[PDB]
Amino acid sequence: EVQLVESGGGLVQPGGSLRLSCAASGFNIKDTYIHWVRQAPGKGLEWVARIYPTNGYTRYADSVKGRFTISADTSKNTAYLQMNSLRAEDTAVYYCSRWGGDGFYAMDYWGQGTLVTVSSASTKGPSVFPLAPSSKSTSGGTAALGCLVKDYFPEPVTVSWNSGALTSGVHTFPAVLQSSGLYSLSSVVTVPSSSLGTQTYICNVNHKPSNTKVDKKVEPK
Amino acid sequence: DIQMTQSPSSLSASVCDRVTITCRASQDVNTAVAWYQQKPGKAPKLLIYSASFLYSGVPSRFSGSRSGTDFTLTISSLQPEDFATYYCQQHYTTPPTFGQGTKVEIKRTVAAPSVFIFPPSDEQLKSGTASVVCLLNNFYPREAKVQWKVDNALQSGNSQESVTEQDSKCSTYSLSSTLTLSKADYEKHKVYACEVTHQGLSSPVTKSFNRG
Repeated sequence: EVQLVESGGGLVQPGGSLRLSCAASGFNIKDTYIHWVRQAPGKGLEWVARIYPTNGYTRYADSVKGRFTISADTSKNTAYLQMNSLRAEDTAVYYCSRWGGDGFYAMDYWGQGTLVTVSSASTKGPSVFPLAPSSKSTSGGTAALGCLVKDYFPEPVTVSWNSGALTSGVHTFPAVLQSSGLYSLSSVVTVPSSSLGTQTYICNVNHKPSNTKVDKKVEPK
Repeated sequence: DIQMTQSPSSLSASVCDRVTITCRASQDVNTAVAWYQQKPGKAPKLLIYSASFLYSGVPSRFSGSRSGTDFTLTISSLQPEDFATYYCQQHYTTPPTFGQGTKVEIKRTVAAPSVFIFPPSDEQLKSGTASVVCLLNNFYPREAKVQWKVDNALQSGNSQESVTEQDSKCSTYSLSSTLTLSKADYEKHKVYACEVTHQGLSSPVTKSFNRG
């Protein structure tokens, strides 16, 4: 399938460490070059390091050198980033990408990205509180109800409405960081006034660091 | 090392409009440049390799040319699915170095919000706080203001404005304003209102509630 699946990325206290891995599916890694690129939040793409699995020859961006180390286990068909002495600069999403076998030196395939958050502050799990679509929220008819992830750290939260059954007119708002330094967002979905008392409308918030999975339904009272 | 200077950093063109993004390499790179499209909080996607070549599966709208050290991604017909950030990358040396990225937004006919007002939950009142939501849905352009006038007061402490990214079919943004209130704050007041003046409206339209 030519799939890259990242892992390792959580919260790290500054000076800390963190092992990132990239799973290889549907091709052998000895064949190509593997790369780690990070994208700081809001900022652009920055290359971090690469590796030829066959000989294990590796080059590294100077912004990390002597701190990060890139490695692979041809066995498992996997590549790793050991990141030591992290600074809040290093707070960023880390993608592994590949180089299209030989003489096609482009990044045809990339992982989903793993988020490293280089901060001392603790891992708060989220509150989930449903939304009331009263007589101040109907358009007469096609009306709106939702959820609200109230307090969490670090990013991110995977909200699923009716476990991905429900798609259309689902707006999940960027997280906004609170006076507290705790994240709050707001997940919403639009429905006709009559199907309030029809189907089960349940956003299933997941804060993955705090292994929390609260599945709160939205009632109209 | 070898730096790729990408302009412009920000853009706004309506559908089928012709779009040109330019990346200039501090040194000769030969044909060793590739162009990428990173959709909101997804990973980058290769459009163009070897400066001019079109990655299998990519639409033909997308094109790439070189002028020695000057490089151009063109989209003949800009489609709203095209809303992303677009990146150049050199790979002639190590490191590979990318452009500062071009963020493409889609001009669409003016579309006014769908203001909804929501209260703080009894399990939220139980937790011991009282946060209020004001959801402006699917509206263009971006710019607007959400004035909360609770019991007829204008409170600069609470206002928290999370906007969604341009929709990939309508190219309307959505916006959430949240009133940050410790339950103590909320216990007293009863009438609560959030007010909005937008480029889609000939009247600021308010959405308010009362506790029953």
